[PDB]
Amino acid sequence: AIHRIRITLTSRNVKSLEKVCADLIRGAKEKNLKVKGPVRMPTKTLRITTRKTPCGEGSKTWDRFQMRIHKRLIDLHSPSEIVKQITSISIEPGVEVEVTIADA
Amino acid sequence: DIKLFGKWSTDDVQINDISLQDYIAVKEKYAKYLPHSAGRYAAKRFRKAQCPIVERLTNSMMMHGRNNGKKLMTVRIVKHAFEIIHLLTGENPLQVLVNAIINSGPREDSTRIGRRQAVDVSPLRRVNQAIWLLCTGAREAAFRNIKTIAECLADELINAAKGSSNSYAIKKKDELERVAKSNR
Amino acid sequence: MAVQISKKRKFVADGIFKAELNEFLTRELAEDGYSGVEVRVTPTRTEIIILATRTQNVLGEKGRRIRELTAVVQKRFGFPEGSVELYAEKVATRGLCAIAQAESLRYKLLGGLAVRRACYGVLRFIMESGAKGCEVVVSGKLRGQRAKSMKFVDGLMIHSGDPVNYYVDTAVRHVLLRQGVLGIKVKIMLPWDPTGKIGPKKPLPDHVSIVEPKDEILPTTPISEQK
Amino acid sequence: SKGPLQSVQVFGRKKTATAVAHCKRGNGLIKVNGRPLEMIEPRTLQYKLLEPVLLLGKERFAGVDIRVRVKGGGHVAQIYAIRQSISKALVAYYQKYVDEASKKEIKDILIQYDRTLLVADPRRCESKKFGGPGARARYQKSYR
Amino acid sequence: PGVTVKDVNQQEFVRALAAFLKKSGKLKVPEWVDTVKLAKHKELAPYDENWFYTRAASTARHLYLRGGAGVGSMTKIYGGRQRNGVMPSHFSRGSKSVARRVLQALEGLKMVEKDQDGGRKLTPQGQRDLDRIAGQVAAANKK
Amino acid sequence: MGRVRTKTVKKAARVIIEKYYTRLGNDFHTNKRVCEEIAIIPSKKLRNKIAGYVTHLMKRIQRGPVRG
Amino acid sequence: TEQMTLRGTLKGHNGWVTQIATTPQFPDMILSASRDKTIIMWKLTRDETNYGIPQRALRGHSHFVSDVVISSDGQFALSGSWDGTLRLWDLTTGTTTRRFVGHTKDVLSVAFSSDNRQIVSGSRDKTIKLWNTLGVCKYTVQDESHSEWVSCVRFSPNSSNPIIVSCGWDKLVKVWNLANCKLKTNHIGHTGYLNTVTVSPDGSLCASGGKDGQAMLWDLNEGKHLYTLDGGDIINALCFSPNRYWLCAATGPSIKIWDLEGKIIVDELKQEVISTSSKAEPPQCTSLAWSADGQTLFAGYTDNLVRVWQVTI
RNA sequence: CCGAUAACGAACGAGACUCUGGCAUGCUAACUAGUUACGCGACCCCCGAGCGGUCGGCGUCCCCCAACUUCUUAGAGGGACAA
Ligand SMILES: [Mg+2]
Ligand SMILES: [Mg+2]
Repeated sequence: AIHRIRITLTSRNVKSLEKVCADLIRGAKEKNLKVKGPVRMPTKTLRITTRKTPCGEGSKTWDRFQMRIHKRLIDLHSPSEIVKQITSISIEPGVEVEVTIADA
Repeated sequence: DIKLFGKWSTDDVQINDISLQDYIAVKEKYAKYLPHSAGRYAAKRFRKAQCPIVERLTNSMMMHGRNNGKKLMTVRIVKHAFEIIHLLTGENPLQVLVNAIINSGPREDSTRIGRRQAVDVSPLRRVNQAIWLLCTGAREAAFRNIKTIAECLADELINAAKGSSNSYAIKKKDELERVAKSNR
Repeated sequence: MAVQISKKRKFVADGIFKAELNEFLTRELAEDGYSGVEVRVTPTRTEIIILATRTQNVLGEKGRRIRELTAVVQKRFGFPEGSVELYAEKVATRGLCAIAQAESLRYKLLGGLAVRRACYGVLRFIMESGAKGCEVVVSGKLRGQRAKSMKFVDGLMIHSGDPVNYYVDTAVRHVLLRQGVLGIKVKIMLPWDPTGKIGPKKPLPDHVSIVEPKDEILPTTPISEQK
Repeated sequence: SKGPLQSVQVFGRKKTATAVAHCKRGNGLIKVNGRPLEMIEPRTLQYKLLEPVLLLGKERFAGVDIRVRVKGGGHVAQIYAIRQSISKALVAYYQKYVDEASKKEIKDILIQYDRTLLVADPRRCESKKFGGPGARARYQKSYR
Repeated sequence: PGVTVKDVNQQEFVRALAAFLKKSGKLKVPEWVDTVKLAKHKELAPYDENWFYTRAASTARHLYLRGGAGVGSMTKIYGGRQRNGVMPSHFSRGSKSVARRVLQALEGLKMVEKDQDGGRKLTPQGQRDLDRIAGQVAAANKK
Repeated sequence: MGRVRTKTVKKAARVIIEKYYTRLGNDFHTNKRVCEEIAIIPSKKLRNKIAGYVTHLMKRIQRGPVRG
Repeated sequence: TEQMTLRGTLKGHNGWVTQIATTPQFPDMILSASRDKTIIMWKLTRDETNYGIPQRALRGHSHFVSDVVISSDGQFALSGSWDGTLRLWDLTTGTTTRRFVGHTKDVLSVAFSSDNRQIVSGSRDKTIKLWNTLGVCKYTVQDESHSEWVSCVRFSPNSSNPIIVSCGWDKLVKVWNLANCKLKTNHIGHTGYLNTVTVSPDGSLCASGGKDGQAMLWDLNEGKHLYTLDGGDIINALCFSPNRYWLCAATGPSIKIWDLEGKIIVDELKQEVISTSSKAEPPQCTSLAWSADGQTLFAGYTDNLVRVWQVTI
């Protein structure tokens, strides 16, 4: 064996990330896994603000760009020989995954 | 019962003028412990009519630019001024403040561009004008002087409430009335 | 584990990889109707999908060109050997793609003809390919020595609000002609209908649709049907 | 007697400052961050902090045990959050555990004196825009 | 009763504790305590002969109600606003030597020690005699 | 002050009234639910703006013969 | 010779009161499920201007509360609301014990079984579910239910012949049996949507109302039809007298009371209109509940008041 | 926008829209956020009061040696429409 592992899911898209978390969690719960639910880490907003003009002429307008990162944590309590295949069938190309042991 | 600052019981003051007792808020329902609240009194017209008078005085006292958010300073300034006033005359400080506001608000004014006609003053503009004149008089009296701001405010209020032609406020009121009379 | 990068820097680097890959692949196979790219990153062998119009020459002779393209990608971006593979897909409804139509306009202009005739032909092809509306702008040293701009709008086109983020698509090209460059700007408003692939789902926010009622007959004298 | 689990936890807010009041069943003890109400921050606004106990009297507070922790905000904002939390916590404790008419009378005697004793003030702060030092103000403009 | 440090006014608590701490002459005071300038963002070394005892008092109080503090924590605690000429003002930290010296002198009284992590914290002796001083000052104020 | 409804709301409400008059009443919330379930309105604000105008129009109809 | 006279009002909650529930075991408390997301227990202290005082308010519902009932022992209360969930309350400080994570859309009516064992809910997502008393649903009924919103759902009060009825905006009075939850009759004959149904204390006849204005009686044993009697405008509530005849109905801003041996109107009960400006139509009546002795009736109006009506002479 | 009407039917811009602020003791949850409760450990008072007071002291998910989500986080929904 009984191994505690943790799955970290990060994406820039909220809805697809929650789809991946939901399908992984329900696939775990149907397989007799004790799972601690998706813990949403506070979102990170990267906030480059720039001058909007190639030259220096004009009324001093600014662009305000931002990119948001969302994180979730899922905990599993069985060996990796089922969780590797249950996460390989949930890809959804915007999500980047680390799987790690509680011992890590 | 409420007895602002823990002394100076409120339900003995009298506002003689009808026109200004509609717009002065020292009575029993506007009777509060401190002249400080997050009122949201500026959201509509005439909501400053129901703001209590002591808090309007503290609001106008927090002004010359180096004092803009410093409200606790003005609260203790007003507290000290009220103790000085009651110690000087023995009258309720609320009553003498009310009398000063009565006696310092002008009742006729003149305005145009092409000061041509003399007009009348609404009985909310004269409350604002009286408070502004009193605070300005206290501020100018205390500027380069050994006297602190509290007893300058105190002597401004007592001289205005007696009526002496010796306050800044009643001098300004009389001069405004005179100029308004000149072109009535 | 041994080498680590913070998540902010990691996502910014992923975006920079996508931008540089898209620009290089635009610059390389522009004469093949490139029209965008997709990357599928995974903690194993990754995939890059090229959404060309003509895939039979994106793939070279027996796929030589796709092989040298995955070779240069693996040699530039420092992928380990075999961890990157490169695919090609033919795009459906090339008349609804702004990049392909802007390249077609560039091809016609470089071949040489009236700018009017080329823009009219591109515009009417875009319309009969299924667009809700189109807008083609050509700007530069046209007939004459002073620069003009000419737009060839037709149909329906939105400009403001959030729906113009996903519901039209634009493309800007430069045409290196004999006397300076001309600028090509093509905007295509996409249809909504199938909620599938040819356009987007979630229709325009001020378009309500009301379902029609049924017949609703026999309100007459009471009857009861038992089982 | 010693009926347990008689407790509520009610918050109050002023612009960032959140004070959460824990109202147990005890005998007349009220404390903020472990220190009493009379040993609190700047004490110019001490009446502003203990005006609920002056309005309701000590008989309403004689059977409760308030314990308030407060985070965020400034000095004054924390004062207002504290007093709003205490009043709202007493109202919640009365409504959950004693009769509803008592809640109604404490609630309305709080409403005819400074409504922010029970309702939060929603005005937070405005963002700075890129043409001047603040939300509304603009940088000085030069003509010649 | 009662009472503790928390439920008495901290101003005359620091005054009373500094008086107690000066009265029992075991606090080690360095030799340069009259030329210090105390945190370079200010001038004019304090208008007191006995500023060291009051600083040790307030350090002991701060370590009582928030433990694990080090020299960086104390130089953040006693920091202030540096008026900076014609340039605008900024925040500057306290003097590191005076914080280290008051901490070491208080360790010499066996009322603070380095805990298992970094920083320092009160002994049972330290919180004992601070609560006794708190009782003394509370009884003085109420009566 | 500044609560004029645009022609999107007005003509959507008119078609809703014309087609589904029997299931609507002078209650904003039930009209809101009906308009939610008989029309694909993409946003909540537009949905209950349309429902508010439907309520107003049914008070007008219950008075007399407006169009209708 | 019998008239109804109002002995005061029950003030104390600001919203549309939508349901009144009374209990037979302790006739000093009633429930008021209103539109301010609360349920109120009242102390029925028969006084002047103080006929009822609110005694405890039950919160925990996210949106408007639609229905409420009382258990046979008068210890538990069950209520559904417009947040799409049910909630089982109790007396003794009124904390919810169980909550029923149910329909996708919002519920409209709940009903205790005869033995307080089965829980049923009719909802706006066009489904009906029967529930276990601990929270779990047994199974929903679908694809032969109403094709519109399932309005009020009632159980037969007798354990013999367990019968559950279901009106709806489908203009059908679909009746299900508790043995296997299959359809047994398919009553047609209404012209508009149906607001409520009620079953008589004997499980023989039921009455349905709606936008027709016809309080349209039915039969349960032979189950073919009975007489139809039409009162006024929109019908909001229907309930039979508990010990006696005189079925009543809430029709607009007045409640009409009818006997059954003979179909005459017995009385008309209106609020006395003051300051008639001819601008605002009078406040409708939204709920009716007898006090389990046939002596007083509580009528819930669409302003924030509920009226008690007392029999006279 | 209502209406009037040699115009009728439309298209863009406005509005809708997107992000943000303010409300949910209702939902989904959390040893990378906590809160109550409990058990230890320090001090204060006591004559003993004590289920007393303070603690950002320790522990209570290596599995029961506790529950819960008010406070924190962020998802789904609700909520305001001149009703
Ligand atoms: Mg806009
Ligand atoms: Mg500023």
